[PDB]
Amino acid sequence: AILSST
Amino acid sequence: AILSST
Amino acid sequence: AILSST
Amino acid sequence: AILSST
Repeated sequence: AILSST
Repeated sequence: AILSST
Repeated sequence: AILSST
Repeated sequence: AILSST
């Protein structure tokens, strides 16, 4: 899985 | 912004 | 699944 | 904006 918080 | 890929 | 919150 | 693909 990929999680990106920006 | 949040991006989730599962 | 793909979830994009912007 | 929210985009969900499942």
